[PDB]
Amino acid sequence: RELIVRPDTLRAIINNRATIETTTMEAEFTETLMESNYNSASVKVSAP
Amino acid sequence: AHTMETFSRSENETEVKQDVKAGLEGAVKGWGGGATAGHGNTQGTITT
Repeated sequence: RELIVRPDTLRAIINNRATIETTTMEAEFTETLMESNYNSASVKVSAP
Repeated sequence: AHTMETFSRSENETEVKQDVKAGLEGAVKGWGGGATAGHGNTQGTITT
C-alpha cells in the first residue's frame, strides 16, 4: 500500500565515489607426531 | 589503489632418541650362561 502521496519532485544529493574492497585470508596448520619403541632380550644356558 | 599483503609461517621440529643396552655372561666348570637386554624410545614432532 502507498503510504504517502506521490511528490512532484525529490530532494537529492549526488555521490559517485565508487569503492571496491577485497579481503582474502588463508590459514594452515599441520601437526605430525611420531613414536617408536623396541625391546630385546637374549638368554643362553650351557653345560657340558 | 591500496594493496596490503601479510604472510607468516612457523615451523617447529623436535626429535628425541634414547637407547639402553645391557649384558651379562659367565661360566664355571663349563656350566656357562649369558643374558642380554635392550630398550629404545624415539619421539618426533613436526608443527607447522
